[PDB]
Amino acid sequence: RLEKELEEKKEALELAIDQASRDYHRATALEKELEEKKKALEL
Amino acid sequence: RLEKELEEKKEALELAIDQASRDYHRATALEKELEEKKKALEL
Amino acid sequence: IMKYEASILTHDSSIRYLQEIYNSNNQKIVNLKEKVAQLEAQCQEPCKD
Amino acid sequence: MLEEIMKYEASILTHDSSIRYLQEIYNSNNQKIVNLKEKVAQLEAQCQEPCKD
Amino acid sequence: EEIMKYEASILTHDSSIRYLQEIYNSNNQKIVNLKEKVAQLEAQCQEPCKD
Amino acid sequence: HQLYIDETVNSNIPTNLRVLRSILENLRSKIQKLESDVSAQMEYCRTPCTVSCNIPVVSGKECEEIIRKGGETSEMYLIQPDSSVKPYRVYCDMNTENGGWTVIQNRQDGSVDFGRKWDPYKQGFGNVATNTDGKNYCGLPGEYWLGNDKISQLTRMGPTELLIEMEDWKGDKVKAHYGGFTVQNEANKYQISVNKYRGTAGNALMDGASQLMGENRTMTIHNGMFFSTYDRDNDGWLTSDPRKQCSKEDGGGWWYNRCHAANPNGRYYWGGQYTWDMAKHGTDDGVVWMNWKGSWYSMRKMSMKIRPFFPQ
Amino acid sequence: IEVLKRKVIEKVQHIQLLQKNVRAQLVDMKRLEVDIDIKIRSCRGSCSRALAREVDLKDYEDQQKQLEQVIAKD
Amino acid sequence: RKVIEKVQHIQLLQKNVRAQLVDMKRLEVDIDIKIRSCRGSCSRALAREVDLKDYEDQQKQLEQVIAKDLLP
Amino acid sequence: VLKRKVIEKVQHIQLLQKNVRAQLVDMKRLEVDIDIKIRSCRGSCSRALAREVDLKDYEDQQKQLEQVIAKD
Repeated sequence: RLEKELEEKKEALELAIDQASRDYHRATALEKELEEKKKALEL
Repeated sequence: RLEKELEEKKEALELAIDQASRDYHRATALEKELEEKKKALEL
Repeated sequence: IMKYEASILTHDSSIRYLQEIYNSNNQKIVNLKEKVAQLEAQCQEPCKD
Repeated sequence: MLEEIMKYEASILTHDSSIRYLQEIYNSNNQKIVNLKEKVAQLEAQCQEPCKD
Repeated sequence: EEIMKYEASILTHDSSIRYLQEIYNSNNQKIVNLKEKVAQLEAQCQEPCKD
Repeated sequence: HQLYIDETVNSNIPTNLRVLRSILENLRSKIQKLESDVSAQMEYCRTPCTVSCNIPVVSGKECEEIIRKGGETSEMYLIQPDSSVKPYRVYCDMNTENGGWTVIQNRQDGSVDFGRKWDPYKQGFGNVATNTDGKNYCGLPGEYWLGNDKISQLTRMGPTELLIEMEDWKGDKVKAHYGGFTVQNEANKYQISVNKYRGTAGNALMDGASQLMGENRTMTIHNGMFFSTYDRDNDGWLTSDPRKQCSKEDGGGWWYNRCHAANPNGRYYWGGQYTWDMAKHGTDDGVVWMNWKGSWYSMRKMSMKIRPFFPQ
Repeated sequence: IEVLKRKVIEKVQHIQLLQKNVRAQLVDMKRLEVDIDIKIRSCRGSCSRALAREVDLKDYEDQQKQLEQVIAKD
Repeated sequence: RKVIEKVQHIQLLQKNVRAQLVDMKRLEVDIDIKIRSCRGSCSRALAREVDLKDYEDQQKQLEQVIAKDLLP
Repeated sequence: VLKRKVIEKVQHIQLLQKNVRAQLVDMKRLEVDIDIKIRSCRGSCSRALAREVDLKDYEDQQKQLEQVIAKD
């Protein structure tokens, strides 16, 4: 009791990992789009 | 308390938030390079 | 046979570029479709009496 | 139909956990801010003595 | 100069291998917690079609 | 000798973090899907599937008597082999060769869980048949296993032959006829025994793997072998370690030697080809008939039908 | 070379164990991905409806050609 | 091998081009109408024409061009 | 449960979007208070860090978080 409360609120966090994830995916999806456009441009 | 104390500070965990951050900025850079590339191109 | 493996490239650019025009137009069209919906609301009002 | 009101609890799952996270950057900032001020109290008592003669 | 980043560029790599390891340990936990959610989809799929 | 300075071992370690992160986050977004799903089904599984299986009038003792009694299309008839033996449903094939076939095991769509205990193998499990289009008789067969209590008594009535049909995922079929067939009782641990093979499949119950030899081909023979389920093990392994079990968790019940040349009660692998990493235990646990397809191929369809044997 | 070769060994052991430990978790997710698709279909014969779904295997093996193409030298 | 893989692209393309050539007709009309539909809202009205003979002249093509493929 | 669980989120984005101007301001104060206290060492220590301090950034992203409390 004394500890376990603030303890489990710290499992935050996976929120952030998922937030990282959301952001990673938003990043990579962008890289793909980019290089395609570069090639197309050159084309 | 013997063990609960140290395991808590491990969950004090920033590299997650910072990895979200390391990635957010990454993405927002790509957007801007892309928008220009989309204009590339169409021109 | 020599350039019968070279012309597949001279005629592969002319696929990825043709697909390029197309994909632009399909974007350019979905763009002019917004700009019409903005001319609809502007043509509902009866002449001003 | 219900089609609209379906990815409207699948949309506001995201918005509960974007907010539970923005209140998480902030709560880190308001703990780094305070942890930078303490290091400043130590750049203070290092700039009291005047040039050595 | 080239020994300066050669160890500050390694503190960005330390906290990456430490981050990637943080996924792995979460993934592994979300896997154990899927398997017990599956052995309950098993419980529910035994009775044959009702006549 | 201080050309012992590597900058390239900190200019390609980014590479082992592009691939190595892509991977880790692809699997976070794979557990993502496999979470929604096992919860959408969980929802569907609040209410059961339903059938209207109107019985035909024409009973019998088995599915020949019945075709000889004028019951002349394939569907589910109710039968009764013995007067003390309370009657039960079953599907009857009245179209294969010359009808009369009592179906005992069927697979077609992985719609029933076969990895079951010892008890519900003795009783039996699955759906025997189901409704179809604009009709009210169940004119299509379910996935099921009739039962060990049932298939024992049904064979110890006299001269019982046995057909085995199967399909690959390309649309090719092969038969596996066994002019004789017997299954003992519980006290005798439902011990199989078969003879008189013919067909396009390849004798795999008496002969074994047609790609294992001598002592190896000897231990892939179900003939005379006992019946074993993941919770009751009576296979050919007298190496007493429960590490050497033929029927491991989520694996089918069958007549296991050491271990198998074929297993129709194996797990239903979509697509056909399956591999080491796919199998929950590394084992070859699927719907396998080695003598035709190999060791890592699971079958699209797999039927097991019986009929008495009057000197043809 | 003792503050540098005590890292490009201490942070190379850390990566090369990790890949091996992740590879292990990549296999285990193939098992579960398949194990599930099975147990899910084994429901039609019990439940209202059945989730019409597939496994993307060409993917599981695409990024398993990697990790096995990246384990070259340390 | 390669020249066969080309047609697979060069037909998924041309079937997409007629699908776009359709909407460029449906729109050009939907536009000529929605502008006409302003004559009575806005002080000025855009004096225009619509050349359809062009669309059905390059719909005459494309199809007249869609030959066989690679089957016999 | 839709009106219930949305105006229970705009409830959150002002108990935590006014705590964003609270911390944006408090970061202007520190960014400044420190340029002061850095030079306050120019007469005590070997060197002083040659640093700039930017505000056309701090008041740029102070205008946005501002005009984003007009609409509710």
